[PDB]
This record gives sequence, C-alpha cells and structure tokens, in this order.
Amino acid sequence: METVAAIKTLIQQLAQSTDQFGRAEINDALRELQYSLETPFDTVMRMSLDTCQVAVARIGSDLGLFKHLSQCASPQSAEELADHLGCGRELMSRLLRYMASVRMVQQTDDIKYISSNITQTLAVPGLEAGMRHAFENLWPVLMALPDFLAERKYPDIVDAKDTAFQKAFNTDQDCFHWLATQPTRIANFKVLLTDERTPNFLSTFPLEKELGSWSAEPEKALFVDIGGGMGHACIRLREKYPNQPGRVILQDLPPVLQAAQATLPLSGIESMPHNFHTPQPVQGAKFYFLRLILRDFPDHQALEILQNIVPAMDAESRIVIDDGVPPEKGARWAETGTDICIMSALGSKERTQRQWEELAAKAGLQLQALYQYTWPVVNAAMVFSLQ
Amino acid sequence: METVAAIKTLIQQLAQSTDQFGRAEINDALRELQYSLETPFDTVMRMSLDTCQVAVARIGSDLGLFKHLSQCASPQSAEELADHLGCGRELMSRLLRYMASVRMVQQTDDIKYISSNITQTLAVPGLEAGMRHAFENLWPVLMALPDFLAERKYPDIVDAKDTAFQKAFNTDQDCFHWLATQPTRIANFKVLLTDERTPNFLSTFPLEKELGSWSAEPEKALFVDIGGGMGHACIRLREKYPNQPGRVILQDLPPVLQAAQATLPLSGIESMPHNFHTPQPVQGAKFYFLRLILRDFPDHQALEILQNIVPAMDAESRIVIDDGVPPEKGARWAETGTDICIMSALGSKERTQRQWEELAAKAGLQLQALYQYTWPVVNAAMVFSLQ
Ligand SMILES: C[S@@+](CC[C@H](N)C(=O)[O-])C[C@H]1O[C@@H](n2cnc3c(N)ncnc32)[C@H](O)[C@@H]1O
Ligand SMILES: C[S@@+](CC[C@H](N)C(=O)[O-])C[C@H]1O[C@@H](n2cnc3c(N)ncnc32)[C@H](O)[C@@H]1O
Repeated sequence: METVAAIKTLIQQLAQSTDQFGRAEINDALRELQYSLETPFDTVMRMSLDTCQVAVARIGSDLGLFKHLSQCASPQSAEELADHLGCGRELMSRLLRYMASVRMVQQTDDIKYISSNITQTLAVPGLEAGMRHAFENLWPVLMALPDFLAERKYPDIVDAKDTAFQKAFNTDQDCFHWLATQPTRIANFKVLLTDERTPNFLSTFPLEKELGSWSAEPEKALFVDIGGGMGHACIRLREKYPNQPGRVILQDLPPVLQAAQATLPLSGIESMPHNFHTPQPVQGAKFYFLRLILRDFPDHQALEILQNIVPAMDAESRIVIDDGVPPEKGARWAETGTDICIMSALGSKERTQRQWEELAAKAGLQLQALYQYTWPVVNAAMVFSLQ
Repeated sequence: METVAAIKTLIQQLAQSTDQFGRAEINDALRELQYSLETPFDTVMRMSLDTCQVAVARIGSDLGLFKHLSQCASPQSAEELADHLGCGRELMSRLLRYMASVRMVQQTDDIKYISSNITQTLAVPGLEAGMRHAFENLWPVLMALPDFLAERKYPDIVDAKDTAFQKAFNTDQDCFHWLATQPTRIANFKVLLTDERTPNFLSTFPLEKELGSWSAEPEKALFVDIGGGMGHACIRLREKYPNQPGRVILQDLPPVLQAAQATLPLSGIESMPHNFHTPQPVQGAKFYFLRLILRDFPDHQALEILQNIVPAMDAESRIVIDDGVPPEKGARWAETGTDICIMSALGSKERTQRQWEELAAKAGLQLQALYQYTWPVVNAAMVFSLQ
C-alpha cells in the first residue's frame, strides 16, 4: 500500500531531521506502537519467534556470512553464498530468507542478497562479540532464571554466588571467577572490550569547570581510569584535552593492560596493573573514573571498591561514576533488561540517582554534579567528593 | 518529544481506520523502520535483551501475575502484588519495572501497576500456553541449533530424528514421541489447542461452489477434520452452514477428543478416534481437511499422511490443506521464523505453493484451487483432487 510506503518515508524524514537522541526516542516509540497494535496471537508469535534472531546471528557469525556479504560488490544468490561459505544450499537459502525478513541481510527483487546496516554491524568484531556474548553467556542465565526463582520461592537476589548463573552453568563460582577457567569465553570477552560506546561522557563533561584551579604540579594525576579496559576514556580525554597537564593512568589487570598496549598512544597514558579490590595506589588524583564497573557488583562489593579509593583522595579529588542512572519511573527496556540480566548473572542491579547517592554516602561521599550524555536511556558522569 | 506523541497519534489513527490485515502491514513496517533506524549498538542491545521478554513472561505466568492483574479493579503497588503472589518485594518491583518497559503491564504516574493489552493476552490460557511452549520447547532447540549445524558442517536438515531437538533434549526420540512421554508438556499442549486462530478459511472458502451437485446420501461425510484438535473448523463449518447435509467428523487421538467434548456441540459433529499415520477409515468424503498438520512433518512423513487418505477418495473427494503458503520472495518474519523453529524441533519446513504442489503430486493429487484468508502472512485452504 501507498499508505505503508508514506509512513516509512515520513518516519525516515523525521529521523534524518533530528539527532541520535531524537532517533532513539523515535525507535522506542515505534516499538511501543508495535506492541500496542499487535493482536494477542501476534504478541505470542513475536515472543516465540524473536528469540530466533540471536541463534541465526550466531550461525551467520560461525559461517563468516556477515563479513563476506559486507565485502561483496554485487547481489549474491543463496547458491553462491552456500558454495563460498561451505553451507548446505537449502539450509543457506532458509537462513538467508529468515535473515532478510528481519533485515539481518536484504533480499533483492530477483531473490539475491546484499548487506544491510545490520549485516555490517554483525561484521564488526566488537559488535559481533556482543551478539556472541548474548547467545553463550546471557541466554543460559535467562533460561535458568524462572525455575531458579520457583525452586527458591522468589528470593530478592543480592549475592553474585547465589543467582541463576550457578544453576545455568552448574558451578558454585561467581560469574567473574568462572569466566577465568573458560578460554572460549575469555577470547570473546577480550574482543568485546575493543567495542567503544558512542557518545561518551566527554561530550557533556565540563572538565575545565570541574578542574577549578587544581594544579598538576609538581607531578599529580589528572585521571585514573579504574578498570579502564582498552583505555578508551584515557585516549578520548587526551584527544579532547591535549593541553591539560597531569598523569593519565589506565588501571586494569595485566592481561587486559597487555591487550591494550597495541592501540594505546606511545606517550601520555600510563598502564598501571591494579586490582580495584585493593587500596588505590595513586594519591590525590583529580578524577578517579569508574565506567560501567559498579553496575556489575552488588552493594557490598560496590561499596568495598569505593572504600578502596576514598583514602587516596585529597579535598580536590573526585570519584566519577560513569554508569546507568535509570529514572524513578518510566525506565526504558534497555535499562530494565540490563537490570534483569545483571541480577541473573552477577547478583547486581541498575541504580537510580538516589540509590547511587545512598551507596556513595556509605563510602563517605556526596554527589557534587551529574552530567548526562545519553538520552533517553540515561548514562551520566556522577561527580562525588568527600563528605 | 511532541514529535513522538505526534507520530503515535498519526499511526494510531491510520491503524484504527484500516482492518486487521492493514494493521498487520503497518506493524511489519514499524518493525522494518525500527531495524533500519537502529544504531549498530542498538542492534546488539536488542538481540541481547529482547529474549528477556520470554523468561519474564514465564516468571509472571508462574506467579499467576497476569491473571491476577487482569481481574484487579484498581492500580496495585509492587508491594501489594509481591505480598499477594508470594514474591520477594525487590524482585517483584524489578520484574514489574521490566514488564512495564515492554508493555507486559502498565506503570501509572504513581508507580503502581495495571493490566495492559499484553497482560490480558498472557492471562488467556491458550495464549499463556503458547508463551510457555516458546520457553520450554522452542528456546532449548534454538539454543542447540548453532553448535549442532557447526559439528555437522551445515547439513540440509531433512529428518525429524536428526535435528537440533535430539541435542537439546539429549534423546534419540523425535520431538512428537518425546513430548508424549512428558506429562507437564502434554498438559501445556492440550491448553494450547484451546486457542482458536482468527480469521479462518470459511471467510473466503466458496463451499457451495466447491460442493457443486455433491450429495450426502448414503450417510457420506461432508467434512473430515484430520487432527482437528478441539474441532474448531467443524464448529465454524456447522455454525456457518447449519442446513448443509453430510456428516461432519472430528478425527484426533482419544485424549484430545476427550478434551474437545466439553467445547463440542451435543449433536451434528462426530468424535472419531483416528491416528492420521493409519489408513483413513471414512470413504468418499467431500473434504478431507488438514489444518496446520503437514507443516510439522518432513516431506517423507507428510507424503505418508496424504497416502493414508488418497485410497479413501472418490472423484468428488477433495483433500483441503489449510496451512502456511509463504511467497517465493519477500516472506515475513512470522512465516520464516516458523520455518527455522520447525526445522530445529521437527526437521520440517514451510512450503511455497510450488513446494505444496510438488509434495501433493507424489501422492497423486493436483491443485484445483487456493483460497487465501490471511494477509500479509499467507494462510490458505489449498483444494486438491486425484490427478
Ligand atoms: C565493562 S569492562 C570495561 C569497562 C571500562 N571502564 C570501559 O568503560 O571501557 C570492566 C573492566 O574491569 C576490569 N576488571 C575486572 N575485575 C577487575 C579488578 N579486580 N581490578 C581491575 N580491573 C578489573 C576488566 O578487565 C574490564 O576491563
Ligand atoms: C497443530 S495441532 C491442531 C491443528 C488443528 N487442525 C487446528 O487447526 O486447530 C495438531 C493436531 O494433530 C493432532 N495429532 C497429532 N498426532 C496425531 C495423529 N497421529 N493422529 C491424529 N491426530 C494427531 C494433535 O492432537 C493436534 O490436535
């Protein structure tokens, strides 16, 4: 119908007319409209069949389909793709037909296949690794969660060693300890670390305002990236603020620091092995930065991580928690799904602003400023000082 | 956004003005817009988190939350629902926040909870049973598919006894034989059978024109519903054509005929126990009807089912296959996802019109007429005669 074609045109034109945050708001609206207008049968069909996407993405990734199609200059037949990738012809035709129906590839008028936006995404190593993590790590924990909760008469989960994870992978270890003994998972996790989220806190963080008159003299630390992974925050800080003095220090475990060396600048960023369960060695830094760290820990462990930093602080030192700050009400699926997943796997939780302030108060900290940098799903740099 | 409220108003007004087929077209367009507009990170988040929906629906079902909320007259607090249903209060608060974010319930401005469209759907026994089936039968088979295809170097799956199912449930039994040994699963399937799809073939089936001069004496059957389940097709036939002569006969296995009795009219429809893997007892029927039967069998078994019927047929007899008829190209997610699920669990497949005609020719049948009754996902009554 011309009506459907016109709806598509108007929504694309409105999407192009706004920014990434406007487009995120439109996408959530489109989802809310689908759910509101689907029939009861459609609801069950959707819940039944949308689980297919991750499995079929896992297969495409195993075959190298997404990478191959992303490099192809012309439409490919199912036959050409099957013979090239070493797949049964009929299986490849069925997988491609399914993939086209969910835009994981596109199907042409003459029943050939080209890259979509999603083909290209699943071709990117860091994003492919996310999809692989969802299949091998998240799926099993969600599959265990209902019977786990039933067996245990619906407990409030508060312990990383007593959640669905232990049922899912038949172990008494917490997720973090268990992953160390699984080379396949560590390799994928290693690739997942290379994905850099955009935008980042530096888009809205008023660094010069937050600095005040803080002196890098004689030899003080500007920024200590605690569990900084590949040190994207350190790299982006040095890139945005090349003239601000002070040590910029990436802190992580030796294997992650080794992985980071390749892509770290040759000067200006220190690689310091540090376990964030031990006292913070760098004294009187301006910013102690924790990005997507504390959300992976229940309150007891998150508190201990903060308590390990507080004694290193000057009056001018700030702890900067860069993490999810879902609202009190009307939280979006991306903030609320993450909460169920980290409950199931890690025994942890998403925290509202009030819950972040209650946690930080136990560590003797007070919130000075909160700088949101994503919308409508809230990620913010929360700036904490000594009480 | 005023923009988002405006899009919702426009789509809702266009949705209300069209019919169910028009709303299904709009819904498919909103999905495609969503995928096309998505960022690479959104794609991975969606694939990571959308499978939460089934796990959380299953937990809500276990707690009886959806039936409870559907019968509440006023908005309920998380604490009221947790206390009433026997759930940890923090667990219940988090589940409800997640459910509200995906419209499985509605959250009020007061942070209390009411029934949405989806909470009513998940309270309907037949539809709840569809969601439990997705969780306990489909999820494990989709979980097994990628590694099963990898280990076996991407075979064309062709055998019910050799597909993802056997790896998922650690068995050499086919799905149908295995399910029959599992009481809780058998019980869920019987509730699943109580769901009647709408619309149905009688909306576009020109019965009078197909009958022509056909006569019901001596004691001939107008309609034999082979695997008719609750016998909804028999009920609708007798409701729509109450004065058309000829016996109307529900065929299924004894336990399903037993379950059908309470819903069946007192006269006009015979309950005849009959295994459709055995020779058809009713001779010279006008219509031998197979609704959503053959798609659950690979060609070899589907052919055996048809070959059990053909010897009972007159020149006036028709086999009516009422089933999915996906197009040669541009097939929708609801008819390609089904294909991947039935490949994985049953070793079967969706069939294009031409694939149905090829199968039916091997049984000595030729397509007389094809009567579509759903759009844009094709279900049709295909009328076959002896060739
Ligand atoms: C979500 S990942 C990367 C987060 C990083 N801040 C970012 O935003 O790119 C969490 C990081 O914590 C690190 N990590 C885990 N346990 C740690 C520990 N005990 N001490 C220090 N780093 C740790 C991991 O190696 C990983 O790089
Ligand atoms: C998809 S379900 C119901 C389909 C039904 N025609 C309808 O549209 O409602 C398949 C039906 O086949 C029945 N069935 C399964 N195996 C059977 C067999 N060997 N003989 C007869 N009926 C069988 C089941 O009991 C069930 O009612």
